[PDB]
Amino acid sequence: SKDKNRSSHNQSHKAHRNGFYKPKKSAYMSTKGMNVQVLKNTKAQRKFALAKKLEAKKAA
Amino acid sequence: RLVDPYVTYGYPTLETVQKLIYKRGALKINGNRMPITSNCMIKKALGDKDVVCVDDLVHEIYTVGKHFKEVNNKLAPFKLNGAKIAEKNKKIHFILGGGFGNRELLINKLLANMI
Amino acid sequence: GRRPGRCYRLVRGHPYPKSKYCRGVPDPRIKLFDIGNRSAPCDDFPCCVHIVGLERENISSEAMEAARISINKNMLKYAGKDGFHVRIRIHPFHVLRINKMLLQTGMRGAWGKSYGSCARVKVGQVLISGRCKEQHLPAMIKSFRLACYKFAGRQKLVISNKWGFTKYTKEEYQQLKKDGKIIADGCYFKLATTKGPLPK
Amino acid sequence: PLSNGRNRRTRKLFKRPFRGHGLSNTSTILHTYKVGDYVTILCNSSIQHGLPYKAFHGKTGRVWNVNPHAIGVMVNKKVNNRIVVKRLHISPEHIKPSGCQKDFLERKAAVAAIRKQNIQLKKEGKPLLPLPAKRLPKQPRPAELIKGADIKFTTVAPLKFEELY
Amino acid sequence: GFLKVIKNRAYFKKYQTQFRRRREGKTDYYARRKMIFQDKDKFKTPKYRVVVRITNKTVIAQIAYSEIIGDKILCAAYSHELPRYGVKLGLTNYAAAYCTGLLLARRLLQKLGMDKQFVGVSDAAKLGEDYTPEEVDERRPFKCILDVGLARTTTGSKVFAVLKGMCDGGVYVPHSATRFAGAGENEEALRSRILGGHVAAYMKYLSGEDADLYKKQFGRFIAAGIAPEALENIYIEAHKKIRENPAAEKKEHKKYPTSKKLTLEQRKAAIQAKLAKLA
RNA sequence: AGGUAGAUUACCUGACGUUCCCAUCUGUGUGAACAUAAUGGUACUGAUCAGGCUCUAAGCAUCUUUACUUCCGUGUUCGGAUGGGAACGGGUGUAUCCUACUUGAUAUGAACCUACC
RNA sequence: GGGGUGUCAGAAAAGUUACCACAGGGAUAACUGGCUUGUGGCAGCCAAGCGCUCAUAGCGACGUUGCUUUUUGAUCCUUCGAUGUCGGCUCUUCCUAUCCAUUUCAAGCAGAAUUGAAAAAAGGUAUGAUUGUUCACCAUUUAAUAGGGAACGUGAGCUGGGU
RNA sequence: GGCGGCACAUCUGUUACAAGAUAACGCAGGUGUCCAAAGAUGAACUCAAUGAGGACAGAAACCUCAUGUAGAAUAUAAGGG
RNA sequence: UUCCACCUGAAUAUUCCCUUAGGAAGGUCAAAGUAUUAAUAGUAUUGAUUGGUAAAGAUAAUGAUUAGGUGUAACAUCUUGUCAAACUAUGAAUAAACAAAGAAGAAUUCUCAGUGUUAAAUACACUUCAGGAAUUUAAAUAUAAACAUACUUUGAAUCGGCCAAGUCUGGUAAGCAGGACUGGCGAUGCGGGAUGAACCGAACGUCGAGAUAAAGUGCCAAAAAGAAACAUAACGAGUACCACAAAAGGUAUUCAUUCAUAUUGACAAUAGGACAAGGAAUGUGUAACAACUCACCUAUCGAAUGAAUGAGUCCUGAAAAUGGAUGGCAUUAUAAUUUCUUAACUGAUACUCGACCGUU
Repeated sequence: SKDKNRSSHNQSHKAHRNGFYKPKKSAYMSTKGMNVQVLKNTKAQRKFALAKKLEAKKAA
Repeated sequence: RLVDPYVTYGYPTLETVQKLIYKRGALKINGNRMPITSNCMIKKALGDKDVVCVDDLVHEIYTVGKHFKEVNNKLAPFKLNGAKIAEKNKKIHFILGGGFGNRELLINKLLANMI
Repeated sequence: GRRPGRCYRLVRGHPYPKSKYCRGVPDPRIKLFDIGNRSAPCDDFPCCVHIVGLERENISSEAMEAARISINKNMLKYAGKDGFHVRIRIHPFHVLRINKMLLQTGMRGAWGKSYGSCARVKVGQVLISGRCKEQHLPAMIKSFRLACYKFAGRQKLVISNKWGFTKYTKEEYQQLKKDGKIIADGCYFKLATTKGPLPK
Repeated sequence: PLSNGRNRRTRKLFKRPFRGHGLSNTSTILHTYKVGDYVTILCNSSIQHGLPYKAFHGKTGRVWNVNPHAIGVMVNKKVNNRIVVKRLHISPEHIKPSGCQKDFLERKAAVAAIRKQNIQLKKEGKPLLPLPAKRLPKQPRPAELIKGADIKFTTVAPLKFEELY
Repeated sequence: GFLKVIKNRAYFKKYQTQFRRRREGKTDYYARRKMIFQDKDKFKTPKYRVVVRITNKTVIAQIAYSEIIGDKILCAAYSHELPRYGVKLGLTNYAAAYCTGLLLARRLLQKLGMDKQFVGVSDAAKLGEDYTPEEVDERRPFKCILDVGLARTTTGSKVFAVLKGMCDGGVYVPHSATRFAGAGENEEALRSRILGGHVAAYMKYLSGEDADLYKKQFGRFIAAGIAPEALENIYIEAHKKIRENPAAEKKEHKKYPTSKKLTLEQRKAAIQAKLAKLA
């Protein structure tokens, strides 16, 4: 009862029906694994800007 | 050239462009393939492209003007009749006496029997 | 106990030369590839004829040797010992395999064993070349036609307009020899050039 | 039937260029990579540590992170019927700056050179220059007249066959 | 006869030359690429080195940072300009190595304007101790890396005499006090070599052994009248004089053409003349 | 012109001979001390009586090599396409892409920072 | 972390049924048929030599080209809710690569007896000992006692010796 | 089908078609280990081979110079470095 | 395994399994439900690359291999002939992955902060090119794309496949076994190939009229007349896949090329000689000398002759079993084969136009 082992036949036709799904833009903007110092620098400014924005809200 | 075995083509004359548009002309309006009946419908579609009647349609296509891409895209593909396609058969190039490939100015004879 | 020639005539598969992975190869039938006046200078024999193979096929070493023997015997009879030089221009570098089957045996689980040697020739490839004098040209043509009966497929006799195994046609070799660009080398010629350090 | 080793079928891919063995340039370790740059991943088999997978060889990616010793490169990988984003960290030995935007970055500078003069010509009131014309495929050549003064004719015909032998 | 010369075209076709400077025996590219590699997240920030090369007659010190176009020298100091500071003779001693290293530090610090907060040590009493520049207020000292090239780093090697002078000059160079003229005994052994005590003890040793041997080795010292006792004091003043004016110093030079090429016209004529003579 | 550090890594290499050295570099003298080894040959240090002998560098050669260009040659091979030809084997025509080896001509380095002449 | 599952994503596991049984399978073997033709069989081309001299009356080495399905292989397309599986007896028909008889040509054809080949398949091609035998090998007789096919012709035709 | 083999977990070159993937009980081989150093680092040196010399010493003992792009070595199969 | 019409419409890869007649993850598919949407490409062009296949090479590295010079069998050295799936310097075609302006369509000027790098920074890095304000601005290859594009959820069936080939491997080979790319059949009818799952044309709602495709035009069978040739005294030829034929031989025939004799006289034939001209005189032949005859030379006679090579066609090679298959009849300066000429013709459910039904 030997059988055919493998074939790539019809595989490209199948893969192109619903064509190659591209990744979304948000996939290229991930930050995990970035430089430790650059993350430390970015977080410091974001905290500074947010705290300065919030005191303006309290003022007005 | 890549699709040569499936098409035949050539260089149209002014009369071929005139008769093709006059008899088989149609425009894609609102997703509908509406045939050309008046100059008012031409102005409504391609008026912003400085094309208002059926003669600027012919002139812009024939001379390949600055608005060819937009004017040609609005033109729906022509549905033509049948004709004696080849001398031997359409399985060989027109150079070898067949049907497909580039016919240059001899594409007009095929279109005359096809329009 | 040799299979018919129709079994190993088509060029199939990658070349399978004798190497460290292909052992137990029987020795080829043909050992001599140059016959006749092997040491005759390039100026004695101006004529040149070829056997051109018009078929893409394997040529067995057995058919090479059988053709070599017939040309050798026919030529010594006609052109003598010092009247011709015939060179075989195909070598048996391809090894054919046999799947020998002897119900006490397998059916299809096996691979070929070394069976013999052959050359993978192509269309227009020169098989055998020769050179002799003007008077002995008919001897070549007759003996070369008889040799083609030992090969398979289509062969054609070509009478080259060049010199005796050179690349120059007969008048160019004549004028290059008289100028001094041709130097005798026992059985061939050396091209004098204008390169390298000058002499003193 | 191949095996499934990490560096299978790499006899010729990982072989060094002819007469190109040994140490590499110092421009490889001195080039400055910034986030957003375009680089080409080139597996240098002379350095076995940190060798990128052979499937990324010759692919053009973008720099997404810069570390003290390695450069974060981002490439697109084709999977069953989708494309995924692969984020590698490769030492500068195995990457190389890409010229994929060489022509584009020139066209960017050419239009900015004209734009600089435009903001100055507007102050003086003179007409301002137009932006460079866009690239087009080879257009049909126009009609041209050829002088007969320095013309020479050579007949072209089929050739009589001559046997090479 | 038998040759079997392995220099045929097959040899040269597959031959791969080394790097040009390694081919010249001047660059250890394996060690160089370690000292040139700045951190990739320090974009284009120079990684300074000290190139200390000692010739047969002078000590060369240069502060360099590598670039793709080529190495760029920020500042340099030589021992052949030492006589301006009173060191007339012996420009390759352990003492002249120290002065050149010290002079380069002061010359560099003045260029950057940081010569007032970074002073290092000045008194000769504390010359033999290991000193490293430290932070002043919040400002770090100028940092450099030592590049010894193809020089063996033994205990008493002069490449660390230059490095010792820089640290005393206020420029921070990472190091350990295990390859100084001391690294054994104490600071008095290092101080004696820096002040030329080893030099001004062979002059007197040779005098007590043989007069002609004395004139052989120190012949130009008698001509200049430099007594052995004077060597110790002149190096004290040279350090003092270096620290008060290191700002470098201030034409058409006679050029000597050497051989010049032959054009394609003369080269063709030479071949034809040689061929014509043969006939 | 020379020296230091280089980047390109043979147009930079290899062999045969030639040309200067005024500074520089090199070769050169010595072994007391740091340090070194079986050996002051190397590496180390102290020095300056001599020298262009070598190195380095500049140039020479119908020099090997290497590097560009033509040619090789639209010849090898190749993507697309017959109810095209052939009993096979293999090989057209059409719309296209088009190497390599060889040979011949030219070249034998360009170029960055610092110092000194 | 280690102890380990090697059938390596990891049950704890010996045979034999000819006394056998069930669900199924032409997904798969034993017979025919079909593709192939190595092997078996038959036929050619060349011509080194054999044949007292003489390559070809008769042969034909070294090579090389085909045909056949009368051997045995190779495969697994049909048949597993079954195509009765060997031989012999009986009987008809077909092929020719002709054993005899008829007509011819050639010979190393004097006669006789033979040998090679062409036309030709309308007619003939036996009796027995041993063996189930196909085959084989013997004893005869004959003008000759040729080779094969038809589901390896032929079991609601027999027989049942073989299996 | 059984007997054989393991193509059952696995690595290298090739078949394999210059991205990736990639068959056969296709081809040539390999693994179930070995290492307190054969791991880490620093320094010094240059290997195989050949030519010419040196008491025994010779084709092979050790010493010296020159040439030497790796033709050696790198635990192992093969391929890379 | 039980009613109808309508719409969409597959599969044989990959991973794991005591797995191999079966399952689960996943791919293909349907139905529902969304989003104004940094969310288009089985394409080409231009630009910078990647690769090591075809090819190529072989005193270019590894390995194999024939011979010839020169110098000191051997070794060097210069040549020569032929090679590699597990050799390679070089290296295509077809390809792979980039870019051609989305922190949301550019750019510039001014102002400018937090951290850190830095010797220190006004350099540099990240922070919506932190942020903020003015001015300018819709430009940046071709083509196509709003019933576009991006999908989300839920779920079916399937993972025995088979065929073709300007492809490959094992095998002598197979309507054999196994693969790379694509198109098919399966799931598919229609026109043609007589017949046929896969070939060719072309994919289908019910119809009318026309131009067509493959392919055909003696009759069966709708439709063609003319032109030239190589064939055809034979079951020769006659619609690819396809249902078969080879080496070889022929004073069979047609065309082409090359050489020689070709006339003032070749070859064929007739006569004399054969000692302008004759070989110890060629064969027959006399025991041998002799005679006839041959090569050869004269005489006679007045248009081509002789040899080689190549390409077509024909004949031989060519033998199997029920009677039979260019499909049959039949054709034979064709009604066969090859090529043409003629604004000749026939013909599909495909194309055009029109009428009607349904889906969107």
